[PDB]
Amino acid sequence: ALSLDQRIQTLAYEELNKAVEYHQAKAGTVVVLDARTGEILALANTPGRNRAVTDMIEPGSAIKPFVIAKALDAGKTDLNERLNTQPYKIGPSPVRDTHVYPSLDVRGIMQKSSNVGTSKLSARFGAEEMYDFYHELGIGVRMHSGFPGETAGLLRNWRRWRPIEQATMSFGYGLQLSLLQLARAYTALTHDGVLLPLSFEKQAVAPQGKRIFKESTAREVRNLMVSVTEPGGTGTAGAVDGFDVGAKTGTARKFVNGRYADNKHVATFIGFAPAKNPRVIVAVTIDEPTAHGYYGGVVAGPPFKKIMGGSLNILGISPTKPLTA
Repeated sequence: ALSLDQRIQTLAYEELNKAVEYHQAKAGTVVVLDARTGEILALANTPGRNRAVTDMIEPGSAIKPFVIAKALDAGKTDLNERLNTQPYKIGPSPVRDTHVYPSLDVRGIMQKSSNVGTSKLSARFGAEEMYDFYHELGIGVRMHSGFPGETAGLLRNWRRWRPIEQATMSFGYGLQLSLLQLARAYTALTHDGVLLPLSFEKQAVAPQGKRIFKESTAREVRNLMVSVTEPGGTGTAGAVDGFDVGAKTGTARKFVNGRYADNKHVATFIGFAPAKNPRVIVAVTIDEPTAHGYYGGVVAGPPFKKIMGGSLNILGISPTKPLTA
């Protein structure tokens, strides 16, 4: 009794391969989950290996919602604090955003994808604490999917970390996980603070998961993530008619020839809807887009929008606001 929904799988596979063609990308992957049970509704790749489970990627900015959640959960920040987000350096390493934002509140940090803001929240925790937190999200912990070629991913031992590393981990450098592991982590935000195991089998009742955040934290973070798909956000291309969508964009520089490249990227878009009471998670990654943009929002947003809107329809979920399209 497989959890796969054939209509969603077909939609995912078609929209993924079309986006990869349109952006003249090298490859891509899509994961669709039930946001309340962790059932895997669709898993699609471009021709070749099962990259969704086999390929380790850097999460990039798709890790930031968890850093922000953890800071709010532990009371290290709140919705009122405006953080100084001026860029800075440690030795040769910069910690900088796409623009110089003099200050942002936590909403802004999410909305604009501020690396500086995220790093400062992370810096409020000790190294070992952050290491255990990344491990609790499942980073470095094998999925045991049943598929061959699956690895655990990479979480470097905290005793080894240089001063800069905790900072750069907070915007997704140096950690490695599969798209499936990353999609799994988002269940802690959608299932009210409780991380789910994921399953290829239909579930009559949500498995027991593991609490990572307070319900209230997860609820506030989901609302912050709606800012990503609204005007002002990095992810407006992923907005879905009739629904509020909480999402996060990511754009990761590819590490090639012992060097992070200036113009070779992995584009990611992960989101859930309905934002207040989510039922579906869709996670999209596009490797090396070379036409019509390279950022997560512009490249992976449009297929996210079609896969999410279509999935909501297939599952019979009612729009939460009037339609306009």
